[PDB]
Amino acid sequence: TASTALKYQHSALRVASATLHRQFPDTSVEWAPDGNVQKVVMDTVPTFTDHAMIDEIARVSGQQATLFAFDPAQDDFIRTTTSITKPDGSRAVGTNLGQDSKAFAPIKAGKTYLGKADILGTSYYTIYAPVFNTRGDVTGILFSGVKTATVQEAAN
Repeated sequence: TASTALKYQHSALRVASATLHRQFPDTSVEWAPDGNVQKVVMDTVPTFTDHAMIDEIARVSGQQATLFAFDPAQDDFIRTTTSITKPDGSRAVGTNLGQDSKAFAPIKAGKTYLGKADILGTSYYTIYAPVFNTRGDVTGILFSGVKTATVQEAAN
């Protein structure tokens, strides 16, 4: 169900944030008293040639995951590594979040978006968490999500 899938996204973000910190030890993850992720700090979200980390996060969480980098010249976020694939089988690296995404305005305000969102034409249940640097600027996004059709096929 919708509420069940959205509630699960908190667990997927814990998987993504802890794995990110192990791959990049110079990052920082602040955890809330209840064990959920509070804040992710990464000064520079890099470009990726190897995508084993994001596929590990996808396999462990059982859904999809993405790390965005903020491009100030575009005023948009670029998928630098992701488990999401295009219809031709290629990795959806290099695509943008888009200013029309429901996660765009919350992320820009430094807020975490939890709810439905469209990703390259497909509807998902998502969580989008902003990635900060040590100066407080929003430098990226840490995302996890599952296709609504996948949630629905299990209910069907």
